[PDB]
Amino acid sequence: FVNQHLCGSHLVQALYLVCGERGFFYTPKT
Amino acid sequence: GIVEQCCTSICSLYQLENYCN
Ligand SMILES: [Zn+2]
Repeated sequence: FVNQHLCGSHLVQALYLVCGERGFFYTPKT
Repeated sequence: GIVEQCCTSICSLYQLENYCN
Protein backbone atom coordinates (compact mmCIF):
# COMPACT_ATOMS: atom_id res chain seq x y z
CA PHE A 1 0.00 0.00 0.00
CA VAL A 2 1.03 3.59 -0.76
CA ASN A 3 0.14 6.71 1.29
CA GLN A 4 -2.86 8.52 -0.01
CA HIS A 5 -4.07 12.06 -0.64
CA LEU A 6 -7.84 11.73 -0.22
CA CYS A 7 -10.37 14.47 -0.17
CA GLY A 8 -14.22 14.56 -0.45
CA SER A 9 -16.10 11.72 -2.03
CA HIS A 10 -12.65 10.24 -2.87
CA LEU A 11 -12.21 9.42 0.82
CA VAL A 12 -15.65 7.66 1.09
CA GLN A 13 -14.70 5.55 -2.05
CA ALA A 14 -11.42 4.55 -0.33
CA LEU A 15 -13.38 3.55 2.81
CA TYR A 16 -15.93 1.60 0.79
CA LEU A 17 -12.95 -0.28 -0.79
CA VAL A 18 -11.15 -1.10 2.49
CA CYS A 19 -14.21 -1.97 4.54
CA GLY A 20 -16.35 -3.46 1.85
CA GLU A 21 -19.42 -5.10 3.09
CA ARG A 22 -17.94 -4.92 6.57
CA GLY A 23 -19.21 -1.29 6.15
CA PHE A 24 -17.91 1.84 7.92
CA PHE A 25 -18.67 5.14 9.74
CA TYR A 26 -17.82 8.46 7.97
CA THR A 27 -17.16 11.15 10.58
CA PRO A 28 -15.74 14.48 9.35
CA LYS A 29 -15.29 17.49 11.70
CA THR A 30 -17.65 20.51 12.36
CA GLY B 1 -9.16 13.32 12.76
CA ILE B 2 -9.34 10.89 9.73
CA VAL B 3 -11.25 12.84 7.14
CA GLU B 4 -9.11 15.97 7.48
CA GLN B 5 -5.75 14.28 7.66
CA CYS B 6 -6.08 12.17 4.40
CA CYS B 7 -7.01 15.55 2.82
CA THR B 8 -4.71 18.16 4.43
CA SER B 9 -1.79 15.71 4.78
CA ILE B 10 -1.60 12.02 3.64
CA CYS B 11 -3.00 8.80 5.17
CA SER B 12 -2.49 5.06 4.73
CA LEU B 13 -5.00 2.21 4.11
CA TYR B 14 -4.07 0.81 7.54
CA GLN B 15 -5.24 4.07 9.17
CA LEU B 16 -8.47 3.99 7.22
CA GLU B 17 -9.10 0.40 8.36
CA ASN B 18 -9.80 1.80 11.84
CA TYR B 19 -13.16 3.30 10.61
CA CYS B 20 -14.50 -0.06 9.54
CA ASN B 21 -17.39 -1.61 11.42
ZN1 LIG C 1 -12.35 14.55 -7.72
